[PDB]
Amino acid sequence: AKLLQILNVRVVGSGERVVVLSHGFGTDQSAWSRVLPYLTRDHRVVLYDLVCAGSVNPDHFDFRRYDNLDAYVDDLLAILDALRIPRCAFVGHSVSAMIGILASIRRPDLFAKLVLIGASPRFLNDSDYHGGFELEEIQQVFDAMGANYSAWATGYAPLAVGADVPAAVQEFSRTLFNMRPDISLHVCQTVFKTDLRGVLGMVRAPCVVVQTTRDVSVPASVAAYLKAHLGGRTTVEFLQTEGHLPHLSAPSLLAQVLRRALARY
Repeated sequence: AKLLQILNVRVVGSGERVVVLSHGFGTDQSAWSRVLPYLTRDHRVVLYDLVCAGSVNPDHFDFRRYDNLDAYVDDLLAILDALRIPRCAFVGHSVSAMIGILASIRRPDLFAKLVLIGASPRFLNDSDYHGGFELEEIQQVFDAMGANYSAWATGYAPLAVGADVPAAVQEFSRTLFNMRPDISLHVCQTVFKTDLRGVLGMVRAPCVVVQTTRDVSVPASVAAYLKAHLGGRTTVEFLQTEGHLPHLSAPSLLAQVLRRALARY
C-alpha cells in the first residue's frame, strides 16, 4: 500500500495480459519511456522504481535490509499483491533480471513469462565459468566508485550504452548521477556477491534472454549459459545493436522482441 507511493508505482494501458517493467542499475522507470508506447494498447503495464533509484527518497534505503536481492524481490511481490495481480509477464534489466529469476522461483504462480535484458546469473569468473570479471578488477571498481563517484559515472555511462548514441549516454548519465553514491556502491557490491547458478533450474516460467552484439558487463557466453540452465522453455533473442541498455539506445528494435515475446503467455 504505502509501497505503491514510495516506489512510484504506475499502471498504464489496459488489457488482460499484464506486463511488469523493472529497471536496472543506474536508471529508474523512465528508462522504459521509449518502449512503453509499443505495449500500452495491448497490455496493462506496471512500472515502478527500485528502492535504490535516485527518483526514490534515498532515506528509504535500509542498507541492512537490502544486503541481498531477496529484499528487492519482497518489494516486487508486495507491489503485485497490493495491485491484486494474479499473473503477469516480467521484463527485467540488469539487477532486475536477477530479481525476476528469484521472484519467479518464489512465486511460480505469478510469473507466466520472463524477458531478461542485460542478464547474468553471476558476474565474477569461477573455476569453470566465465562471468566477465575478476576479483581484483571489481575491487578497483568499488574503490573508484568511492574515491570519485562522478568521474566513475562519467566513464561508465558511455561504456554501458556501448553504441555511440549521445542522447542515450546523456539520459543514462542523468539517472546515474542521480543515484546516491553510497547506495550505488552498495547495490554494485550486492550484485557482485550474488550467484544464481545453483537456482536457475528452479525457474518454471518460459524465458526470453535478450542478447546484444556486445555488453561490457555480460559476455556472449552468458546468454548461452542461461539458455542451457534456466529451468523453463528458454530462447535467446539477438538484437543487432551494441550495448547493455537497448531500451535506451535501440528502443524500436527492443520493442519488436517485446511485442513478439508478450504475444501469448
